Formats: sequence, C-alpha cells, structure tokens
Amino acid sequence: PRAAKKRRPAAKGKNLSFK
Amino acid sequence: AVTIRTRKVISNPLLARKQFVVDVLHPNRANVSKDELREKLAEVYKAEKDAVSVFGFRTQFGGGK
Amino acid sequence: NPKAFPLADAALTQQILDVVQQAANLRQLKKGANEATKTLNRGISEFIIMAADCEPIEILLHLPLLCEDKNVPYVFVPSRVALGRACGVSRPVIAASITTNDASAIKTQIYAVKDKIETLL
Amino acid sequence: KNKGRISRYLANKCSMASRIDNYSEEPSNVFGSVL
Amino acid sequence: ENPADKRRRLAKQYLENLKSEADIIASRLKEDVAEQQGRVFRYFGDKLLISEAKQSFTRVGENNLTCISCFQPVLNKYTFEESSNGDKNKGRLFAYTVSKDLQLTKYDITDFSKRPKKLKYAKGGAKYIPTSKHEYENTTEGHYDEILTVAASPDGKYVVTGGRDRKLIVWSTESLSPVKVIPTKDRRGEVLSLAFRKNSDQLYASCADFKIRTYSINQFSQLEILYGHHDIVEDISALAMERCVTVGARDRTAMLWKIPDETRLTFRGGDEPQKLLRRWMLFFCEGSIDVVSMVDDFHFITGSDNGNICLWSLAKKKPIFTERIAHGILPEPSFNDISGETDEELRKRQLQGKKLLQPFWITSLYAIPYSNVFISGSWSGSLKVWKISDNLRSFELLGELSGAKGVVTKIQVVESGKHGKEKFRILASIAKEHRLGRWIANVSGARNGIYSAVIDQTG
RNA sequence: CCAUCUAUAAUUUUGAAUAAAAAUUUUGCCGUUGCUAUGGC
Repeated sequence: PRAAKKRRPAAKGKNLSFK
Repeated sequence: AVTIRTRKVISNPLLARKQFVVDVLHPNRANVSKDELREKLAEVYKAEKDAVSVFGFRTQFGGGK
Repeated sequence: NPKAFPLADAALTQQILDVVQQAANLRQLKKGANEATKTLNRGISEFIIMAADCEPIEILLHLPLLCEDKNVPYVFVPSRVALGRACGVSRPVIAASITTNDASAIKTQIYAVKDKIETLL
Repeated sequence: KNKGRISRYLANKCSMASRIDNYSEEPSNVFGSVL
Repeated sequence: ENPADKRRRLAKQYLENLKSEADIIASRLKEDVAEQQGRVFRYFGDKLLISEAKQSFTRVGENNLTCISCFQPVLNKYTFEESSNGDKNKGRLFAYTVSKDLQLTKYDITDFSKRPKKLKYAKGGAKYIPTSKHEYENTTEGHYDEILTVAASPDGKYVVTGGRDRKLIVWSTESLSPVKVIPTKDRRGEVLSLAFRKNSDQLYASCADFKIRTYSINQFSQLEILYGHHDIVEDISALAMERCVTVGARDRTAMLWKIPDETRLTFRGGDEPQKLLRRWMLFFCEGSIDVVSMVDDFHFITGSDNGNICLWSLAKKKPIFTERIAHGILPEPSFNDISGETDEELRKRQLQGKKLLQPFWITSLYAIPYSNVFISGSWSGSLKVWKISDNLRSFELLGELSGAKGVVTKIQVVESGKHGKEKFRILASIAKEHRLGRWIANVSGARNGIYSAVIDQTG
C-alpha cells in the first residue's frame, strides 16, 4: 500500500511594517 | 521602522490555534513590547488581540533583531 | 614576434584582473604607466600588468625593459578598457603595478598569479 | 603657475614622444603631429 | 448603497465590457489573476512585428543620459480603480530620465505616434553639497554628484532617484519637488540600481557598499539591509513577489533573495572557454555580470561583459541556456593607430591577428514581466529582441532595431490598446558614455537622446 | 498630492475688419538635410 500523499503547509509567513 | 515576520507556521486544531516563530526587526530601537506585537499580529491575522499570545523574545547580540 | 609579448589567454586574464581589483581595494595597486616606472625604480613591484591594445602600443614598452632588468614578471592583457574596470578608476589604464607587501591579506592570490606569469614568460 | 603647468604638460608629451622614437624600428611622425 | 454593492456594480459593469469586447470571458477572468501565479502568461513574441516598427530618436540637451524609468497606470481588479494619481492623470504615460548633469526630467509618452514631450525638470549643482561632512547629515534637497538611477512608484505619486552622492531622494511626480531625503549612512554606499516591487510601494536599492537596502516609500523609512554579495551590486530587478534578484559584477554570482524567508539562493555561471572548445572539436570567459531582469518569478536572465546572455531557473544553480557573443565583436583597432612604425606589415603584427578582439558588453537587458520576450542593449548600434521558448529552456533572436546609436544605459517598454490588440513602445536611454563611467572609447555617431520604437501587433 | 478657482490655447456672435464678447473644450552649442531626418564638440 502507498503512503499518504504529503500535504503542503496550510499556513505561510505574513509580513507587516510600522512606525 | 519596525518589521514583524512570522515563520514555521503550524495549524494546531487540537488546541484550535496557530503556532509560529516571530522575528522582529527593530533598527535604531531597543526592542518591541509584547502588547504592541500582539496588536500588530492581531491586525495581520484578523483576530482579536485577546486571542493573540506572544512570548520567548530574545534580542540577538548586537541588537536590531 | 609581436612587440606585445607574452599576452595572456582568456582564462588567465580574469585571474589577473581578479587580483587587480582586490589590490585596488587594499591600496596595493599603482595605476598608470608613470607610477609603474617609479615602482620598478624603487624595487617595490611584485609584477606589472599592461594593455596590448594601447594606441600606440609603443608608449608602454619601456616598462618590460625595466621589468626584466629587475627580474620582475610582466604580462599584457588584451583590453585596456577592461584593465581600468578592474583597477576601479573611471578611465582606461594601460599599465598597472602590484606593490610588494608580505603582510597583505591577498598574498596567496598574488603569488598564485605570479607563478603563472613566470610560466607564461 | 600656469607657465609651469604647460612645462609639466609638455614634459609628459615629450616622454611619450621619446618612447615612440626609441623602440620603433622605423619611427614615423604621424603621432608626433597629433601629440 | 453599501460598499459591497458598489463593488458589485463595478464588477457587473466590468463584466459587461468583457461581454461587449467578446469561454473567452472565462479565460479572460483567469488572465486577470495570472499575475498572482508567478508564471509566464503573455505569449505574444511570434505576434510581434519588429520589421514594421516605427523607430525614432529624440535628442536631449543633457549630456550622457544615465537611466530611464516609465510609469504605466493599471486598472486594479480588486477595486476597479486606475492607478493614476489624479483624475487629470487618467491614462497619461510618464517617463523619467536622469543624467550625470544632475538633472531629473519627466516626459509624456501617452501619444505613441508622437515623440516624448518634456513637462518639467529639476537640476542639481554645487549648491547642494552638505556642509556638515557627516553621513547622517547628508539630507540636502538636491543632488550634488552624478545621478545614476531613477524609479517611478507604481502608484504614480512619487519618483525616486539615487546616485554616487549616497542619498535616496524621493520626488513628487507632478512638480518634481523633493519631499524626503534618505541618506544611506555609508561612506562607500553609492546607489547603483533601484527596483520597485510591482504593484507595491516597497523599494529595493543596490549600493556600492556590497549591500542591498529595502525601503517603504509610503512610509519614507528604511526597512532592512541584505548581505552576501562579494562585490558591487550593479543591477537589481523585482516582480510582484518579494523575490528580488541581483548581480555582483566581478564576483560573477547572481543572487535571489527571499525577503520573507530571510534566505538567499546563489547562482554561478561556471563556464570555461577551455571546455567550450573541445566540445566544438572565439569564446570569451565571463568577467562580470552587469545586468539582470526577471522574466518570471521562477526565471530570470543576466548579461555579462563577455557578451553572454544567460537564462536561469531557480531549480538549477547553473545556467540552463546561454547565448555567447550576443551583440557581436568590437571593431578591430586600426593598424595606423596600434603602432607608429612606417611599414604597414609591422603594424599588422601588433594587431596579433584576431586575439586582441573583445566582445560587446550587455549594457542593458530588460524582459517584459511574465512574457516570452526580452530586449538586450549595447553600444553595437542596435537593440536586439529575443523570444523565449514555450518550455522556458531556450530563446532565439526575434529581430533587431538599428535606430539606436550609442550606449543603451537602460531599456523600458510600455503597452496600450485593447487586451486583444496592443501596441508596444520601447524606450531606451542612449548616451555617449557608459553609465558607471567614461571607460569606453567614444562611439562614432553616438548621440545623447531617448530612443523610441513603436511595434504594432498583428497575426 | 487631489479637487476647485484662475492663466494659456482652440471653435463661435456683433463685426469689411481690429476689437471686445457671451458660450463651450528633436538638440547645451555648432552644421547638413526637408518643409522633416541625422553629422561634429
């Protein structure tokens, strides 16, 4: 039997700048 | 200015949350307060400040990060 | 047979030009024919780099006569516009000299190319 | 001071002119004219 | 009339136009978001018509024009509003020029048929030299040294310039009035290349101090400094993503920076004239990489001083495809000038056959974003148009434009017309000397001006 | 910076007409070549 297909990361980096 | 970056984001529905590592770039500044970072992370993630927790902040040698 | 001799192959020139740029950053480079004459007269030159496309070529043939008499390796490069690029000066350079410094941070690279130039000569 | 500048300027041109005569088997005057 | 309904009205009105213009509508909506997916989606190279291009040269009083930046308004699908700063600027195309005469000039290029038209300019001089002599006090309004680069903000509200004066001055587009000065705060930090992130206010500045600096123009502040280049960072390019690419000149390394990940990918050509010959059984080794343009978020191209144009893919560190001596070989030096001997044969021997010959340099290299075509420039006297293969594994010479005569310091392209039928205008800054300096010998016939070529599309 | 208000420019009424007037909306310098294009510094 084949192993479960890898799942891509659901979440990614998010970026913000201030002052 | 100050930059906030989040990496290694893991969705944790067992605790019903998102875990991540926070890197703060603060040139020409001592460091950023936890409440302020909570506010900005809340803005980025579109969630209440009350639902944002932040901790384990160590400034690298030489400052600025 | 040609007056400009020996003139380096393509691969060697980049190795030469790489050293020149490093020497320029480290204040170990003398640029222009007139400085090269002074360094030869002082006995302060590791070796001399020259441009084979100088117009006329003749104005830099005094240096090899000085270089040989002091047993200083010398070499030509095909392009003078390219030689100025490596030197960091805004203009073409027809001749350049690497000043001797056994305490320099780029001693190994200078001696590496210097060995190749003698084999060419 | 301006007089000295020309003398220094001419001295350099004489230097290159002296060269083009020396290591050339049959020197010409084409360059000496433009110099 | 809540804000959501307004978007619905604009979206409904937008959809009606597509129906009027025209399966087709479904594909067109996908193409609107094709930019977000960082893949090439503009296959028009075969449909280009170089031969019928209307070429024109516009002389400029400024000496040795150094760079060109062009601004194009774009409709924003999210809000259905044009990027124009004001209603007066609706569908007006602007192009900004810098030179070593310390002068910034803007032109209107909306009319493809007509030549560029000057609107305003600002000039610097010795008046702006800083008295303090401290780096952090180098906050004078105007420039006092050669200006090397210019970039126009995607919002059309600001234009930024930089040069050897180690300052980043951002000007108002309408009046060319300085609103902020951002010193680099480095002794050797001369600005060499500027690139705006597409559809964003983020700016990436490449400086002679071997560092890349990032700025936020809306905020007028510096953000981060990037390290890793071993030599001067001569050129920089960016696309919608934060993945800017740079070239380090003599270090001979192309660098892609992932700003979010804080990681870098290192690319090296690694070609040797020695091996190229036996596989053949004139090849010039690369000395420095001077130009770079990002064809795609996943592909980019570079140009070297040996006349080599190389295609790159992020998966592969080595070049995937190379085009050696793209612009040809420089003219052989005259035998009456190589030497002063009377006999002609003696002079010919000094030429040393063909061994003194050297190739043209790639002074300019620009690729249309997410397209299969890019333009290369040199002082050969012609702009060459190349088309990339569908598999993104090779490219071929689509054609040439011989109108330009002189050094192509920078190349820009602007488009207009319907989504089916477009006319492309290639604007290239032409100068008598190389932007970085006066090394190159004077090119016969070279003039200082803005080269323009309008290419119509048919098929 | 944006809008607005002026300014400049264009069509129109009285008007031989000027005139007012409502009204509206390719170069820093030097040449050659056309009636536009490129040679030198």
